[PDB]
Amino acid sequence: TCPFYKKIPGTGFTVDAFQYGVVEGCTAYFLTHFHSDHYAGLSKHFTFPVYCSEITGNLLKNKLHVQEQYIHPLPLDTECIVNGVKVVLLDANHCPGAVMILFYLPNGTVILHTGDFRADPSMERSLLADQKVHMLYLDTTYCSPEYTFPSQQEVIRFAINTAFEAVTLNPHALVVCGTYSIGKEKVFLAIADVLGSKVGMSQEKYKTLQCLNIPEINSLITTDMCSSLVHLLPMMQINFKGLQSHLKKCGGKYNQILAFRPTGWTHSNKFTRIADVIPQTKGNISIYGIPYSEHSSYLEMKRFVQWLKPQKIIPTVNVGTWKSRSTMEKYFREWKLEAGY
Ligand code: NI
Repeated sequence: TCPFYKKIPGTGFTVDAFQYGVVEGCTAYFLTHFHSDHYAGLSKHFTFPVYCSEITGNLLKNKLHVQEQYIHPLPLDTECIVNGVKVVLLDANHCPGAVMILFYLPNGTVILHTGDFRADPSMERSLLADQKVHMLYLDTTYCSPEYTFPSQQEVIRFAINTAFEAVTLNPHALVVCGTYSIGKEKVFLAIADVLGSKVGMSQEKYKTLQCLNIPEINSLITTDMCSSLVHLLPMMQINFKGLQSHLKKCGGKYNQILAFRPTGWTHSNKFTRIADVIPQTKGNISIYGIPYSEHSSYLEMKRFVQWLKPQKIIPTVNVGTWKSRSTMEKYFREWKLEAGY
């Protein structure tokens, strides 16, 4: 059965609710982004209308084989009418094609559902600026002050400088980057760009990236591994055993691996500046964990919410435990008293 925090009251609508079978009363299923925890349940046999971005719709059609007649892509930043209700999709600063949804209810209530997001001050000048929001369905992934991490730009700077140094020192070093879902493409694209290489990957991953509307993508990626010195592999294989094995397969073209694991937050964030990050090393293989987040930090989330001044907040992440729920509710109250709404 569908939880309450996936239902939009006063509508026939649900958000990211594909794993409950037919939800009673649902006339239209929204999908915020193409991440498995959110799309779980969709397939070629799904027969209800799915509303989403152009990019999520490309992935539904090509990767999950959803039939085209049930895919309803909407433009961003544009007022659209769905089953008689005005809606707007806004960029979520998450993975490619990820959206926030604004719903203008028939009775005058305005609801913002953030999907998964990384809050940014640029959102303060989108269509949110123009009107009041009553209820906020909020991505609370990192809702606790211990969750600090650098900007995406600082992290990419570190990665580019690190890769360029290593390969200029040793022209026979291979760079590997871990992946398991869409998102975080900047990591591997910025590194291949500084090295003058395309990025090499499996056919299944190339197919996924070809759905993303990234400009000049045919220029940046390839399935010919032999021609590339930046390789993508599954995240599970970014360990000393799995990297050793991959190096065997390259046939003596290379004698060293420098690998990157873009994680979210890790506890080494509470002690270490990005500048000071060091790898784990075994022989001719080094592994960097880099804190490239596509969710809000605590301070970014706080700022967004204190700017929006919602009347009610409904968390969508960390809702399973009472300790989590109580922690989150205390921070919402702090924020409201400090800003005075
Ligand atoms: Ni996500």
